Amino acid sequence: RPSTPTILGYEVMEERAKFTVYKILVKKTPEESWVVFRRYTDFSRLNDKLKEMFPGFRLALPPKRWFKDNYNADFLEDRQLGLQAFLQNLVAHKDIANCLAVREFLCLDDPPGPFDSLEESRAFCETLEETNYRLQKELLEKQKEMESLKKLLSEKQLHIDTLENRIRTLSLE
Amino acid sequence: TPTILGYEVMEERAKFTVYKILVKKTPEEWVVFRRYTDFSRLNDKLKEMFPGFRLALPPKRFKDNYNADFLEDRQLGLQAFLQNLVAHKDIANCLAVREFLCLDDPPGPFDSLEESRAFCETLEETNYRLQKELLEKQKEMESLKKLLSEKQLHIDTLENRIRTLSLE
Repeated sequence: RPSTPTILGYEVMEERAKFTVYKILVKKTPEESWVVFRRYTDFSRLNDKLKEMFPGFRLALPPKRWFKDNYNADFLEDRQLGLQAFLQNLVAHKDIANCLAVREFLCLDDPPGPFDSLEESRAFCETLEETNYRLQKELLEKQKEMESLKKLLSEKQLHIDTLENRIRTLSLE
Repeated sequence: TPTILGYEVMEERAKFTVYKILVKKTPEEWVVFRRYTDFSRLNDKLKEMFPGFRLALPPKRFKDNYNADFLEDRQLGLQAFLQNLVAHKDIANCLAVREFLCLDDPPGPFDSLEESRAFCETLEETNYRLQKELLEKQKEMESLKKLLSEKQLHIDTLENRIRTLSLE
């Protein structure tokens, strides 16, 4: 039942390719509080696990941008408001707010404190690189299932050819 | 036949591999830099437009990313790959191929990295494409699952029919 996670701000970081992280204030007890830094991608993956584990519940993430400026000020602030709404709705549900993946997302178990937070985010956050890697892996696995299916389809088809032979043969005899 | 000079690890706070490629068609004529990733993507497009022709090198990976031995084997595979690109007339004149080597309207020898950043697809776009593919292939797979159910039904029908004729 954690007090409303509140997004404090965002900051655009630079690896010579920019990415945005969100400063999320998290409060457990009105006295002690800590901050975690999360990329949009992370909110995404979370919501994905939520759609799986809670199929009877849908939560809202603001849209993706593949094309229009990602680092636009109006857009980024919009994106933020949307993320805080996402969080409020995230804790307002009882099963969800205590969900395992949620507790990991907010570090409600072993919070970093200051100075530990960039470390934790660096370990946790999936980069676009790693995300794309995952996507390739899935693409391959789905290729596997698809071939398995096509083969299987071929087999059933062969059985059908056989049965038709058996039918045409018996009809004339 | 354009010939590769060497390899270099370039970096914008994420490590990536570029290949410094000399490009000439019947020499007495420039330099282009190309990521492995473009060779790969191009190879995918080749597998699209030229389905009955497969060219060289299969995947890289989960292991040490920079391995000098692996580096040279990969490069040899790449010059062979270029060799295969020029060996078929159609491949050599394929749109994606002539655009790839800057064969349409080449920049000349000083413009190398500029064109390189301009050409390579950004990580955002790569990710968009990949998502699209994943969705398409799930659609296909679902249609397929359906098809298999249909075929199953047909088999049930025919078995019933043979049992029928059996007694008659």
